[PDB]
Amino acid sequence: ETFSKIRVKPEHVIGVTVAFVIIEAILTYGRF
Amino acid sequence: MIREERLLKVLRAPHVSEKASTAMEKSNTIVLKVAKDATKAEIKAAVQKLFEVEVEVVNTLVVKGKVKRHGQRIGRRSDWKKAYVTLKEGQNL
Amino acid sequence: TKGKATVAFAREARTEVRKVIWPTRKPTKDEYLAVAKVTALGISLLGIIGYIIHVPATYIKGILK
Amino acid sequence: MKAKELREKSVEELNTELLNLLREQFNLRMQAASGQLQQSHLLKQVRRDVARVKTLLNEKAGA
Amino acid sequence: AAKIRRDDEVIVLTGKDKGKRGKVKNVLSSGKVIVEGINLVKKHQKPVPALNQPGGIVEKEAAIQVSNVAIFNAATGKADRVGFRFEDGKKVRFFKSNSETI
Amino acid sequence: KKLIPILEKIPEVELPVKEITFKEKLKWTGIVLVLYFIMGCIDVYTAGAQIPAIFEFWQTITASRIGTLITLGIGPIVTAGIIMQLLVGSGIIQMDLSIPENRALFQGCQKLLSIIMCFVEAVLFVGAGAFGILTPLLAFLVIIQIAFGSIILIYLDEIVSKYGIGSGIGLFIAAGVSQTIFVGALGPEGYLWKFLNSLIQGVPNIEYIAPIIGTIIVFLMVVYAECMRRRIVVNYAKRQQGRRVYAAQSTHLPLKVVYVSNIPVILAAALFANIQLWGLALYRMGIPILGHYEGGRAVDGIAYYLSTPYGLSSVISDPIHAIVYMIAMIITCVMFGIFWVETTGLDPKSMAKRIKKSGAFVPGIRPGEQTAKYIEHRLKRYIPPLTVMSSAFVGFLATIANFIGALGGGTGVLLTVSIVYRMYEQLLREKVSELHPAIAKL
Repeated sequence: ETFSKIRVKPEHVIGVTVAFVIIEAILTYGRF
Repeated sequence: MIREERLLKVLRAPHVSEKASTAMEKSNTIVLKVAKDATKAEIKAAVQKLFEVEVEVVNTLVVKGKVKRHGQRIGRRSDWKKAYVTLKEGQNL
Repeated sequence: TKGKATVAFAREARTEVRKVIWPTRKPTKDEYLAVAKVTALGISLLGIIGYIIHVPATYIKGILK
Repeated sequence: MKAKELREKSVEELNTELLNLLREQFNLRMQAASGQLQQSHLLKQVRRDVARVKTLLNEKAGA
Repeated sequence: AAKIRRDDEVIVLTGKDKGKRGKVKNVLSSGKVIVEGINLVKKHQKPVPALNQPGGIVEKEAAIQVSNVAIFNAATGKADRVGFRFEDGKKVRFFKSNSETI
Repeated sequence: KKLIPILEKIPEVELPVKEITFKEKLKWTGIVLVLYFIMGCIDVYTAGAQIPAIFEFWQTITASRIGTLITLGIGPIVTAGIIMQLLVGSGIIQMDLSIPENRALFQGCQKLLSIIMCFVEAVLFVGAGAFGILTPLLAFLVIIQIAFGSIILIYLDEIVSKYGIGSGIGLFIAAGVSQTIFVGALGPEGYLWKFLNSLIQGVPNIEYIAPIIGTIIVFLMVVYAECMRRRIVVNYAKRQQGRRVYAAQSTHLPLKVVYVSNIPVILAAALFANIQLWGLALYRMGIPILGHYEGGRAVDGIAYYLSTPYGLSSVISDPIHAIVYMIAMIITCVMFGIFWVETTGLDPKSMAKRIKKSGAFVPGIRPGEQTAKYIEHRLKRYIPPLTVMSSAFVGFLATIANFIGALGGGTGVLLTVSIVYRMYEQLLREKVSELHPAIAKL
């Protein structure tokens, strides 16, 4: 198929996206 | 008393399938089960009230080659027509 | 050129074929209601799941700017 | 059994015959010849309908 | 006549179907009738021409006896002999002893 | 040689060979679905809470919500797909993708460029004054966040594309448009309630129900555009003959048409999304080359004559604008349809011949009603219109769907309805033939 060497489990990119959600949800909102 | 609607009731089926459907069932030239003696008349003038075709060649042929309809049982062939006319138009579909 | 003419022509015959697709009923509006139901059924789920999150989420983004 | 129609006169039996005997195999028994019937039952009363035309012609004397 | 009908709470007396009551959804003429849900049975769902051919032995309704049956009557579970010919624009059964359609 | 070393160093989702149940596929689609909507409801870290209006045009096609994490949406992924269809489709690069080499190099290159567009579009957005504070520190921080959320969507597409139901990119657009409607009608700014409140307020306002009505007319119009009956049986069976025994044939039909010419009009609308973006970006940070703006959107130039009229009602004030835009969109749709001939399309000739080896057998009847060749044509009459030949028509339909106007976009409704229909049936699809199939149609 695709000739990307790297293999990344979807669990990782799901959790990476949760990372960005928690980071910018509280970076922005919850100003303190 | 001058014509009859009786042979304006002539439609029984267009032929189909594999080879000979190509322009034989479409365009000019069309082949279809048409009555049983046709009439060569209200089978060219019932498409002259529908496509205005004075019909490039009105033909008939009763259709032949073996019984089936349970060909591994005994078969029955009732017999029918291919109109096998050539229409002079075919464009008002 | 003729390539424009043949493309022109194959419109007509394909539309001609819509003509004879026409009195196969295209079922009266039973066909087309079928697509309309299951499409609007689908647009409903995606939109409602987006509503339960988005409206209350801007209730919160609004109450504590 | 016993319990049908309304009887039909032979000045309008006329009109009936041009719709389920003629120009009906050009659209429904042409389209029997082009299938798609999940409404098989409709066809059976194109027959059994103009079969009453000529019953109420010979039985009732066109009445 | 027609001393029985689609209106019978039957319990069955033939083995493995007996003791299970219920209404006769629509009446068969198979010497069987179609009761809601007494009717299910094994079925290694067939592969004979035209089927899905599933992974497993389905259940399918199947309709039970009328040559060894009983109906819940007026307040009876019993049968006390049955009639037909009861009143009105109906034609209907009735029971003997309940004397009364049910 | 190519761009191989950094291409390798793009991550890619790890696809299983193990069972993914229908239950699992649906659930996986649903976790992604919720993650999408989540990112539509969290605003980017910007101290400037000020944002100067919206780009009304961009959001629909892009599947984005401006000022959120997914400001940039599926925009870049489309913008990159535009450029590959452009180059391989014109024959500027003549690639024959038949080999897994050029198939994979069409795709892997496009992914690599997808990522390039993610930041190029992110920088372009803030450059186009879409946040109104150009403090270079904070601007740099915002560009990071805007592009990364689009990167997440590249990866979330891949997840749905390998673990779920439907495509990511399809789903996200349908998601966004569906949500725009439900909220825009019934939400906390809901038009149905602005209307209903207006009724009660004693001054009935045709305006507040007016974009609601727009949507219904468009929804009905879009959905009666593949309803039709064509149907072919030449596929043969007879099994258990006798005509009340069961039946006796193999019983294929369509009834619905146009089915790979969609991705073309996605591209065509998206191209205009780029031009309105690119032109405004070039305007307030350089030279007007594509038009003159002011008031947010275009007012002049190539960019005006290519702008979309929609939003709540028809624009009849400018008839030449409508005529040029309409002609422009049609020909743009013809263009990506033809590049959907020259790079990634659909087959008829041997799709023809695919079926006849056998029909359906009792076992016992050995077909030749189907003829293995003498069928190519049947196919080549059927397909297209499925890569072209309603690309024109759809681009037309989409354009006039905007001249009426609708909420969620008249064209966005048009794409959404279609995506939803290929989707819906996928939700349903699995259940019947895992009893081993319902059969006898060959």
